[PDB]
Order: sequence, then structure tokens, then C-alpha cells
Amino acid sequence: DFEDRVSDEEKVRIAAKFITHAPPGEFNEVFNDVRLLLNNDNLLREGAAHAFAQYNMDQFTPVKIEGYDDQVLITEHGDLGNGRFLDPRNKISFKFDHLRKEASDPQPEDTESALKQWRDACDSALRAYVKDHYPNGFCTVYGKSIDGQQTIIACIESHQFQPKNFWNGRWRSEWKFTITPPTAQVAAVLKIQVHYYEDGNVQLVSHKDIQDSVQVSSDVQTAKEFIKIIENAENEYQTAISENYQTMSDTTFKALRRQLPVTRTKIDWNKILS
Amino acid sequence: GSEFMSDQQLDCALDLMRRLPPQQIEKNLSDLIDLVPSLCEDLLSSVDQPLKIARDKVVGKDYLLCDYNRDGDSYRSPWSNKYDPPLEDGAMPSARLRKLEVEANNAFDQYRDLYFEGGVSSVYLWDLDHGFAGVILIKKAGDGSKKIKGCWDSIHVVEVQEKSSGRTAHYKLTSTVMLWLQTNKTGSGTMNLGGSLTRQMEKDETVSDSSPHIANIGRLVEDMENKIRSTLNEIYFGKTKDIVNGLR
Amino acid sequence: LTHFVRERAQGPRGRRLPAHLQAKI
Repeated sequence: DFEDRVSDEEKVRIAAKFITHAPPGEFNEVFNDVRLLLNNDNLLREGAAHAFAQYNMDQFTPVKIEGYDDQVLITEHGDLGNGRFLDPRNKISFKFDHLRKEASDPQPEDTESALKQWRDACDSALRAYVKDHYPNGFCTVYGKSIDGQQTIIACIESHQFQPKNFWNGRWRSEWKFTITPPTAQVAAVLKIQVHYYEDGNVQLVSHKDIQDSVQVSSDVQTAKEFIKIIENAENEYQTAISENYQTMSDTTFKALRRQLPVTRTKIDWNKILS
Repeated sequence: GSEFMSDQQLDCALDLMRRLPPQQIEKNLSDLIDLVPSLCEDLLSSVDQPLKIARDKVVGKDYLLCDYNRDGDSYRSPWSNKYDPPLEDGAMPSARLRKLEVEANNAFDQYRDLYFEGGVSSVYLWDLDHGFAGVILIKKAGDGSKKIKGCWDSIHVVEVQEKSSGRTAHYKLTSTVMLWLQTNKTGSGTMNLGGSLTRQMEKDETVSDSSPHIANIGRLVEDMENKIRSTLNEIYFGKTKDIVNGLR
Repeated sequence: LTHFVRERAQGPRGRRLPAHLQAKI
């Protein structure tokens, strides 16, 4: 049954693809669709387990850990590979149920004192930046030795879910730099996704890649300069989005269909038919 | 086929296509049918896709492709009434309905010119027991000289239940407009705003020399498109932008 | 969600399917 195995394998690959492309705030609905369409719960819960985790890490799903005030983001940088994720702010790991989006079983996690003060300073600066620039944003900052370099990875998430009004949106941004005095390269990606689906399906998908440089000196000064780069680039991106919206409304849209013919009257269908 | 009265998979498929990115409808629809091949005909008919343009090489005119003028892998031209590639037994309208289809195509080509001043249109009709149904297709792309690109697809399905003894008919119009805007500028990076809205109207009318089917249908399509255009402007450039700025 | 397209008139019955989808039957 080689041909049948290829078909179940392809069906699960399709199901996983659909699940990972669910809009923000609509995972459950897409999952239910895919489950009923695949009609094989075993193929699904094993063959698509990776899709649940991939979606959550791709979306920077924020999660609340009981006993700690600030939420942590589920990201690829916190994946311990064993079902647990890292909270680099509270120096703990926690089990994460990707389907129920539940954090449990906090346990101390040992981290490297090398990157610790650089990470903490960037986190403190980033949290203050997010509190001021987002209505209800969350952020998580990691510090790792990666392919041979001390690296800081800052992640920001912000969503608004209003399914009763048939729309959901999410902002994600990710920022990386290596602690390489005197000057380090900054790489980042900014992402927006908005879904409106009252009597239709309209989606904004946007992303911007960033390359910049930051002066690396002390932990606290570098952290200040890093957030400055973040603020400048996120503000520029958001302003560019609005300016493009304006051009789309007042130019692009009008080159498609007119409001009325050049006659400035509705159509005389008797004249069209004679 | 609509073979099942209770079909939870069909409902889930349509729900799913309201949620996956409309930028990937074509690939998603094909993968979706792989999952539920027995819904192939239902999904091809019910999931709207961006319209493709073909060239009728007999008359030298473009026409629009959709499921409604397809048979196998061949598509029927509204201008020549022939399938490309050739098909010896393709679905064809009746001789009487083809005459109406020709007039409708001429009429909506004028509608296209007046409201869109460009683009391409096509009308395809097919017979029903006590009436007929049709699709009116319009595709218009914006200026390719511009960094911000746009494209408009109209998909109007009309179902006409005729009551000739009363010289009236009942019209049901289901209209989708797919609106696509895209740019890769320095400031915003990549920005893709795309998708569709669908609305429906029904109305009874007299059918006569002074108000024939094409005039009854034209007025409905005109009213619907004028309304949808205004809703699209509000939803795309008002609502989705306000959502963005509510995120940050 | 409700779907105007679910009951939207479908094209004629009994037409051949496209080849790329025939392979999925």
C-alpha cells in the first residue's frame, strides 16, 4: 500500500500547512475545520502535532504562568526540545501544552552569567518601551551563544481579537544583535497580519526586514541604544503603512472602478441595448 | 453536485476558506480538494478565485476563465462559443440561450467600458428547467507604472426563475468582488492587502421589450457593484487600517 | 459563519473534471 501511505502522508502535510496558516486568534476554528476535513484523528494528533507548536512559536503566542505577573512569549528561541519552554526573565522553564496553550510545572533553569546582565538590561529597557508604545503588548528577551557569538534576541507581540465583530489582528517583531564591541549588526523583522471576515475574507499581510548597527559598550547604555533603534524602525514602519493606505484609497483604488461613468449618470440600459 | 443535505465537511471547507489567506486561494483550494475529493465539484463552484485571462484566437479577443465556462480542462469563449482546447462534447447553452448570452456579453462589455474604462469582461449563461443562470465576470488591473499595484475581480452569479405566463421573472444575485493591493516600498517593506466581499440581492421584475432580462440584470449588477465599491473602500482603507493602529 | 456561496447556483452537471484534480479522485 505504497500509494495509500503517500496519500495519508500528503493529507497530513496539507492539514499541517492549513493549521500553521490560521489567522491570529482563529486557531481553534481552523483546527476544527481541518480535523473534520481530514477525518482521521490519529493521523491528525500525531502527524500534525508539529503544526500546533509551529503555529504557536510563529505567532509569538503570549502565555501567563501562575505566580508571575508578566506573560512570556512562545518562540523558537525558548523551545527546549522536550515539551518545555524557557522564560528567560524569571530564569525558569515550564511545560507548555501547545493545544490547550497552558503553561505548567515551573522549574528553575540555570543560565549563563555571561549574557545575564546584557539580557536583563535589554529586557528592562524593552518592557518600558513596550508598555509605552503598545496598548497591551508583551515581550521576551533571550541571550545565547549562537554559531559562536554572544547574541541578544528581543521578541515583541501585540494582538487584538474581536471575533464577535469578525476581525483579529496581530503585530510581531523580532530583533537580534551580537555583543561584539565596538559596533554590532542589528537584524530584525517586523510583521503585521489583520483578518476581516464579515461576509468575506480580507487580509493584510505585511513584513519588513531591517538591517542597522548599534554601538556596544555597557549593558545599560547598549540597551538604551538598542531600544532607540527599535522605536525608530517600528515608528517608521507603522507610518509608512498608513501613508500607503492613504495612497491606496485616493489613487490606486480609483484607477480600478469608477464611482460613476464619465457621464456622471447611472447607465441608461435602454440605450445600451439599442 | 450538492449531493448531501447535511454535509459538515462542506461547511468546514467554506469556513476554512474564509480564514486562510486569500493570497493563496488557488493552492489552498487544490490541497483542500485533495483532502475531500468528493466535494470537488462543490468547491470548484463555490470557492471564488482570482480570474484568469485567456485569448480567443479565432476572434482575437480576451475572455475570462472561471468554473462556469470550464469542461474538463477546456474553456468556452463567449465570443466564438467554442472550447479551447477543442472538445467534441462540451457543455453548451441552447441556441435560444446562446442568443441571449451574445447580447448580454455585448451589453456588459459596454458596462465594463463605462465603469472601468479598461479591463476585460465575459458573460456565460447556462440553461435551467424554468429559467437560467449566468455569471458576469469583470477583471481590471491598475497602472503597472505605479509602485502600489491593484486589481479588481467581479464575480456576479445570477439565477433567473422565469414565469413567462405572467411575463415576470424572479432574480437572485450573489456578487463577489475580489480586491487586491500590493506594494514593496522602502518604508513599509512588503504590504499585501487582498481578499473579497460577497453580498446578495433578490428581486421580482416584469420582463418585456421595454425592460428585458439584460436590463433587469444590468441594473441589479450596477446597484450591487456601486454598493460593494463603497463598502470595499470603507473596509479595506478604513477598518483594516484602524485595526493596524489599534495594535500599536 | 454563514456562506452565501453554499447555495449559489452551480454550473451544469456532468462536466469533466480538470486533470490535476482527476488524479486526486
